[PDB]
Amino acid sequence: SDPVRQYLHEIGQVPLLT
Amino acid sequence: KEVRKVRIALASPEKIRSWSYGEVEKPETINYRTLKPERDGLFDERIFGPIKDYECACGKYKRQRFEGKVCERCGVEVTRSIVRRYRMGHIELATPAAHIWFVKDVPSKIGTLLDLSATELEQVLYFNKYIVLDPKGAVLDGVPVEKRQLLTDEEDARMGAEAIQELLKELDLEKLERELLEEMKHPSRARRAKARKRLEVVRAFLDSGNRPEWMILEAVPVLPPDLRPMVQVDGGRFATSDLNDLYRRLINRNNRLKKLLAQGAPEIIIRNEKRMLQEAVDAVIDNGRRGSPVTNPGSERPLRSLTDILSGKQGRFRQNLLGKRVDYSGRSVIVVGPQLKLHQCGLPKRMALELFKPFLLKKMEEKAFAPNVKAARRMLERQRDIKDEVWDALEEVIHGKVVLLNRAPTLHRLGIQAFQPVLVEGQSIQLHPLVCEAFNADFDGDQMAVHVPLSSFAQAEARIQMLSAHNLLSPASGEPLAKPSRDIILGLYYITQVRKEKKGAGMAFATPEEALAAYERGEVALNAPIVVAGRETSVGRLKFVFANPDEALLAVAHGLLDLQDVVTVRYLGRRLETSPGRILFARIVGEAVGDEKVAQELIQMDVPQEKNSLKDLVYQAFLRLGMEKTARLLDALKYYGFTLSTTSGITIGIDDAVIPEEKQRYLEEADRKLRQIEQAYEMGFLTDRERYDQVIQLWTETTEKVTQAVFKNFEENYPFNPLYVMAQSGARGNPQQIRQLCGMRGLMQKPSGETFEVPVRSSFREGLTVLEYFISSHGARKGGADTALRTADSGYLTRKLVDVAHEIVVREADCGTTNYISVPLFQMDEVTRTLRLRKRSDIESGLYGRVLAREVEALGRRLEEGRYLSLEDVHFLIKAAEAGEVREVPVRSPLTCQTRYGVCQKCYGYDLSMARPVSIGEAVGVVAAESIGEPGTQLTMRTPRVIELFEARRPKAKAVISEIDGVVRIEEGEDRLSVFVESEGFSKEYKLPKDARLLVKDGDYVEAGQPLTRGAIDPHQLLEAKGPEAVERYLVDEIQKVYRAQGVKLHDKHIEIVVRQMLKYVEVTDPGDSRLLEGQVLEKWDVEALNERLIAVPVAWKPLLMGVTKSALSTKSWLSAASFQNTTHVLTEAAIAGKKDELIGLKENVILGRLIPAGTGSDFVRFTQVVDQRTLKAIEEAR
Amino acid sequence: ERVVRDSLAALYAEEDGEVVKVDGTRIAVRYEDGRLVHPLRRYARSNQGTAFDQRPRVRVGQRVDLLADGPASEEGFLALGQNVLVAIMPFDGYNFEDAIVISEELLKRDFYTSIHIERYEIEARDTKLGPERITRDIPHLSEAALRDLDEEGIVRIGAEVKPGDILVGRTSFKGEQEPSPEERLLRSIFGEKARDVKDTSLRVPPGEGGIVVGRLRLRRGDPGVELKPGVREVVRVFVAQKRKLQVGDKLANRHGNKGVVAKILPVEDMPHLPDGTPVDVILNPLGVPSRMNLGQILETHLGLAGYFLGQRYISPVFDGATEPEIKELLAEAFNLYFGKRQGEGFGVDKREKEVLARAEKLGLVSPGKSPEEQLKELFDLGKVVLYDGRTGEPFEGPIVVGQMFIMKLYHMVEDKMHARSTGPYSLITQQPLGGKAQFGGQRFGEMEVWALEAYGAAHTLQEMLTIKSDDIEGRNAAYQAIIKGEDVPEPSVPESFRVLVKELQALALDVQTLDEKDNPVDIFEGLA
Amino acid sequence: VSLETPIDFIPDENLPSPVEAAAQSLLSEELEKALSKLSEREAMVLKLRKGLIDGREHTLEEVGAYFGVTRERIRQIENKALRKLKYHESRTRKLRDFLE
Amino acid sequence: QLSQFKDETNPLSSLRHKRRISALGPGGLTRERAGFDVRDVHRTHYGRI
Amino acid sequence: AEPGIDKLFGMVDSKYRLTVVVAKRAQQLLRHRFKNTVLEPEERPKMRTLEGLYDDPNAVTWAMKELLTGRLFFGENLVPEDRLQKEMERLY
DNA sequence: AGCACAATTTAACACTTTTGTCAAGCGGCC
DNA sequence: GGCCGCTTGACAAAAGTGTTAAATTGTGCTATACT
Ligand SMILES: [Mg+2]
Ligand SMILES: [Zn+2]
Ligand SMILES: [Zn+2]
Repeated sequence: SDPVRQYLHEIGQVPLLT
Repeated sequence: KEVRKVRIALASPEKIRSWSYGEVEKPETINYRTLKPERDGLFDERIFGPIKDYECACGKYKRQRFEGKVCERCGVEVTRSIVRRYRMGHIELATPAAHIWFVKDVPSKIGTLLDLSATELEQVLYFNKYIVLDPKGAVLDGVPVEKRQLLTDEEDARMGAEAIQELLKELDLEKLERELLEEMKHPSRARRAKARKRLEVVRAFLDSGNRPEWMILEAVPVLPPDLRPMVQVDGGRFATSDLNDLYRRLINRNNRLKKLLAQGAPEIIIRNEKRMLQEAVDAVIDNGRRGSPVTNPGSERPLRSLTDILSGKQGRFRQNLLGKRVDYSGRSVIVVGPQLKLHQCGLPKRMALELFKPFLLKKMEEKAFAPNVKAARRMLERQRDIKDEVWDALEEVIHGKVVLLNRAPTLHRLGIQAFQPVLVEGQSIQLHPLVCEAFNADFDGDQMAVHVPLSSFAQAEARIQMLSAHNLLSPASGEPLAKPSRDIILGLYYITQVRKEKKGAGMAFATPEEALAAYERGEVALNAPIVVAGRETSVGRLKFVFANPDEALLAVAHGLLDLQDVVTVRYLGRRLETSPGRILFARIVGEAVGDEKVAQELIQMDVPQEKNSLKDLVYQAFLRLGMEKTARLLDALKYYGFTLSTTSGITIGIDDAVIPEEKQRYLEEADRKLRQIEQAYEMGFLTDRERYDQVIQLWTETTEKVTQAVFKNFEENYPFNPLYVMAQSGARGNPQQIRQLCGMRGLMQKPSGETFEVPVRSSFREGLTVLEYFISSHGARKGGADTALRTADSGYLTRKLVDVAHEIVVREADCGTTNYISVPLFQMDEVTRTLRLRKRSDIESGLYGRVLAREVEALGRRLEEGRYLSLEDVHFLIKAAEAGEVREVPVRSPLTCQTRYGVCQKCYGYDLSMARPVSIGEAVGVVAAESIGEPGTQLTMRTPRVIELFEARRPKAKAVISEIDGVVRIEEGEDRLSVFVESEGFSKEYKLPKDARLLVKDGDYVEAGQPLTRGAIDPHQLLEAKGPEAVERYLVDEIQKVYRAQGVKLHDKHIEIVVRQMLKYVEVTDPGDSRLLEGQVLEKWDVEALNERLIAVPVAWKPLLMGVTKSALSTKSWLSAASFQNTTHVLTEAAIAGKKDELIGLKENVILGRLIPAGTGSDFVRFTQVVDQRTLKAIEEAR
Repeated sequence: ERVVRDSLAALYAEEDGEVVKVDGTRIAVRYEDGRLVHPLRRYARSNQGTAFDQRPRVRVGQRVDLLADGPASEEGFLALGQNVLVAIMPFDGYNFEDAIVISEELLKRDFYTSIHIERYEIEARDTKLGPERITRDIPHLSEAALRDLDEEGIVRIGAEVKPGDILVGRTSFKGEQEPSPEERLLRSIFGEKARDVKDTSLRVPPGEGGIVVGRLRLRRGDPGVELKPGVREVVRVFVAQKRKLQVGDKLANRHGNKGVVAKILPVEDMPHLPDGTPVDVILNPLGVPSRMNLGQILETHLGLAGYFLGQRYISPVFDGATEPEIKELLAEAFNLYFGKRQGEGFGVDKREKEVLARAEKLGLVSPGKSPEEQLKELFDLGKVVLYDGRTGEPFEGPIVVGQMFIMKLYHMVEDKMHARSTGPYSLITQQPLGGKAQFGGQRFGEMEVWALEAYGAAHTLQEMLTIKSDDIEGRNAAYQAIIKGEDVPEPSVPESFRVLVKELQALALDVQTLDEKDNPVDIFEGLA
Repeated sequence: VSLETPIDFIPDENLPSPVEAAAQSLLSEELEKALSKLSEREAMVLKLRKGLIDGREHTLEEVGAYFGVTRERIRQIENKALRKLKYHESRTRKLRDFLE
Repeated sequence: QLSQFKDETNPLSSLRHKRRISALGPGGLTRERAGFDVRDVHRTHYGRI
Repeated sequence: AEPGIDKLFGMVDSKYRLTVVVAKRAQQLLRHRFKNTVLEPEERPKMRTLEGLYDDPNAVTWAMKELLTGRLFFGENLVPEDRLQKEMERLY
């Protein structure tokens, strides 16, 4: 429930690299 | 100069750099590998970095400095902060922040247009679109709409909380409009509510500067405090403080951001690393929503961040206001003993050496004793046990110098008082018995905070008003207090209970027959009539009104008159029949004050007993005495009041309460009726339920009969023998307490709610069946958890009472008010449509010394208007009430006066204490709280109704009432047993369920519509469909019912002066020049905007209705409010706008440090009084 | 019977017997199985400052199976408080409401006495700047009161010490205050020089008039002591003190009737029984008898009964011991009591005859035979005439007398009292709290201030926040004034208010001292 | 470093002591009075020598230049102060200002 | 909490702890004075044990 | 109570105005100059302890008796509050 | 879990010099 | 002629400048494992 989730949803929304 | 008003509100970010200037930055290290103090960062002494060798330049002079290394003549050694304020800067420069903005949609939503999501952008998780370039999807916008990706769909643009600062001037230039085009939204209903709140918030920025600097860009904490050094003692060590660590999560975050931003830092990384910064802000402000424990991820104690501690709940606001820390007092145990009845006290003979040491030292300086004051500080420390000469000089200091004794807990004005310290022996601090009745507590090791006033201007200000021999005789409430408490009553009651021992009924030819013969056997000195009198002919006490009845007290001393009132003829002032026993009483009060002339016409004789009437004697005496003499009485009734019981003795033997020999068979008939209702079951008659309550009522009645039989058995025979009645009649006993012992009381009810089957075989003398006590305990449980639960909610409600009425003080002189209130002389009874005498107990204390609204004509002389109708006039109206001349005695109540900032002069008839009109300075605002500050403990919170009406909270079932007065209209159906009310107009539909559906007819103004038997619909509807007519009175009548149920002494305007506060606020409609159509202006203050402007603009209003807690959140000042349960929204609304605090207010002065506007510091008592005759004569020419 | 063994307050006896006890402080052994010496707790120590002891009861040999009592017990019988002859009656008012009366008889025999212990601890910190060490040559403290009962530092064991004395005079090089200007004079004037350690000692707390039982040096260098890091020499002394019995304290038997000792009149006065034995304790009603009715008096009637008849009846809850049971007992007790008198050389007293004239009409005693029987029935449900040693004439009326039970609660008076002046102080909090000499404290309840202002008290009310407490820079004004001369105290300068303005200044809020002129905008805080 | 302030946690204080300040000026006033029985060519000497006038701890060297005479006799007055002043202490209680 | 300082005032005091029993502690039946609705939770009960 | 306290209320229109006068006088009745009391003859308030008869160090009591001799005066009079020092100056 | 290099920086301690204090000698006054 | 006071010389004790020795940061960077 912490604000870390907000960033956890923005950090795990964009793919890495091939 | 002199302190006066106070200013606050927000402060632009530029103003923040003013008080703090600079000196900040660097980490928050509280120490180093070495040199625990300095750290050159956190709490670094301003310009102190090991050896700055500077900063001392700013200082003009005073002393030297600059010592190179170590430290110079700086503050670090002395004057370091000096407890003074020292702002830092915390630097800061990130995107933005937030000053908590409270939780009432302040600084946002109101000034903007977004709710339940205004934080989504303020916390860097959205995008407050604030630009116009023509969108595409669905036209452009001007608010939040780009929830991620959207703002990049076109790739100005603001996705962070920084936009809050951008909407500064953007809202400032539109501010004038936000007050015009916004208010442009006329009625239309519904939305006309937001326009009101939006205008109130923008009305602040409308003037007196105040910019939307809500978007903090640099915080400024405090360093001087938090820093507790090593604390050994007992069995512990180490130490520290807060405000520092919890603060480290702010600066460091700001720096790390300055390191990340400077270097390569993509959006995503900053958006989250920034939102934590503002989170730190709220973290330093108040920990909520989520919280921030220690030792993560482990959960423990919540970090203290202003919330509940400092500026918040009990932590630095509740403890600093009143519960501070006296630096001149002490505590001890309690004791009792004939001291002198008032004018004196106990106080130890050892500790007193410290309390009165100061002046005592100066005394010895000139009394040879101590050579100097310093030496006098080293002769009484090592407990050398002086006990020589010093104990004497101590008396001179403790001569006419009173001391303030306090009782914890405190309740009502009768919780302090003052006496004169009379050092006795040991350490135990004793006091006068009577005084206990004011503190409510049994001597069992209790303590009493012994405060001591220093300044001489405080001594006279005390002993002249706080002396127990003054403000204790006739307290507030309604009835006296100084009256002879328990014990004393039994010391005079044991001699007036008739001596009739039943001798028969003989006869003598004028005392020549049954005078000597009966003196041998049968027929003593009881009944028997002869010629006219009786056996009174035996010991004719001659004497006269010269030196008291000699033969009387003389014969009693010897083996003659058995005393204890044995019927005897005296001479006093006339040939009476009063026994030498009563003669003593009249003789005690005689020499006490002066001549029996007063006590003779006062003290009764027909019904002596000295029962619960001792409160009427002393009370009636005040009218012909006045402290000086009154005090003498409580002193005369003391010595004898205890000696008589001492040199007599009355024990409570197990047999003392003789068991009713005529009771046994009573239970037989009651039990013989058991089978009667039992066999009815085997025959199939009367439901099991009917049987239940059928047997209950049975024992509910027989109990009263048994009690009657007992009380009777203890009335006739066995007069003085039974002590259980000697105190029950009037001394220190309860009637229902008798039916318990010798009785049998067992009609106990189940723990939940259902009177048990078979009662309890009480009769203590015979041990219970081991089941009776376990069964009776179920009810003896609520009788303890309720009283102890009077500190859970009820105890935290009295505060609300003291807060409301606060600035109410009796001042000015004759205001002049037309409208008056007519107190009802007769009330109705819901049971039967018929008025009663109101039991008199309500009319008396309800008209005790008031202000006759108008001339009162009632058989004989007239009661001139504005006449102080004392107790006499009261009885004159009550006894003349039965005649049929008066129904509504005219009077002036505090509810009628155009003054909200002040009480009223001569309107608050009598100062219910000194038996005279109120004095200018009497803060009735606090006294009003002292009135209700007592019944609290004597209630039943386990259900609560007194507070229900205060907050104007809708009662149970709502108790629907007829909002209008139509006609009958009573239709019934199946489940719609609803009743309506109308007349040639519109008809309302009252969905009356299924309960108190009475008939009634011929319309009804409000009444109750029938279902509302008690606790009529919340006052909200009353005033809504009536006005300040029934509201102000309905309370004074209903609220008292909860007090009358327990027979309270208080009443009068004490409760009628607190209502004016909840009904002194009005709304706005079509105002004159004054902004805000909605508004919430106060009474008087609003009358001013219509008084001076009346000489021109119409400024109509409507009598609004607010609760008891609401009369605090929004007041003319701010220092008050908070406390209750909202010390967050208060300081908010309080800030922003100018909201300048008033000046006339008890707290305002106590807190700020000013002098009390009441008491002897009132604006009506600040003149000169020094003139030793020649002084005025000299200045006469010197001028 | 089990509260003494289950609680393990006392000891036990294993297998056979044959004690041959040597007693003292170490009970011998028993010829049952082996030789095991039973060492007493040696007064041990309490967590409430009481310290319990266990005295034995044997010699030569015996078994059954009690063996040495415990704290408050006697022969396997739980004895908490103490039972003493009492008498219900009012006396001048020394028992109003629900107070208690006590005689000097109890003190003469130290009937009511207890013991209170307290453990001290003085750690010698090492602030690096200057390590602390315990020595017997404290600077400036050069006196006899030291070398006499101190020496080598810690106080000698078994040395009676009073409050305001040294116990653990530790020396600290901690130099917080360098030499003062004009102070350097009074330092050179005398025969002494300067200093660099200061007095800084323990100093007995505000209440301790007893003796030491033993000390304990627990310094570092010993791996068998888990102490705080950086700490050296953890002195720990135990100070004892006899309690005796002054004034006050709570009695409260085993029914609810609780009170407080008012005044202890020395023998002389007090109701003198018609055969000596002056009433030791007087228990006047009021408080619980009539109001919160109870059953304690049922003990008094059976108290003196067991005194004369010489027995200690046992009354089990909800079983036996009833009103009629007292009748049979009272009979034997009477004839035994009056028996001595009637055979001592007298019988029935005038002052003991008039009292009957009371009960007679009072309906108490039935009229009939000589005073002999009237005094008998009066004893069954009551007591003898009884007199008054102070006044001179007997208390006209049937008064009850008998032994019940007078206990004593932990709450006393000595350790429940406090007094101070300007001595107390608690920097940062801006209020009297703490102190290395006096731990004084006093609170002014919120419900108290409102009452104080209710009166005309405006200067007294403000005073509570004027000089004392609040105004730190003002606390001097008064205390410095009176000591020098009269003069009227300062106008008042709140201290916490400055902290409130500061704490509230943490945010935008700007608490400005807006003057009555408005435009000037007064501000009092610039270091004056 | 402690749990900051668990459960105004720990009191303890001893810096701006009220009595210390009240006795500070007192002990000072006592000296102002105890110096009334002294001469300028002695009191002032002690003033400048034992740094009292303000804070300057000037020595006999600096006290001798402005005081006409040189070292010694201005030093024989210093001792004269230790004695002539001490001789006014053994007969007048005042040795209770050290423990402060 | 529960681990209160063993009242060693007297034998009976130490024994009353092992039988004292309570409802306050780590559970949700704590909170003195108030606590939602505990008025009829502390009252007597049909338990002669 | 106080010797003739009730008589003090009768004069003053308020119970609070009385207190002020009591102290206001005591401020310039013992502290200012112990020789400013109108009561000097045999009416001079005095104490009688084990030693002898002396004047009580407390002046608050003198005011109550001093404001009963019919002398003195109270109320709004003489605006110059700095003139009190002039009158007191003549009294050394 | 961490070692080094370097580099650089921080911290403190010791020297030779100077300053202060005490004793001795000389001069002046009685 | 003697005594007292003042001034100067000698001795002892404690500072400003120099000198060197011990610690932190960065960075480097290392380094190893997994994808
Ligand atoms: Mg109590
Ligand atoms: Zn410096
Ligand atoms: Zn009015």
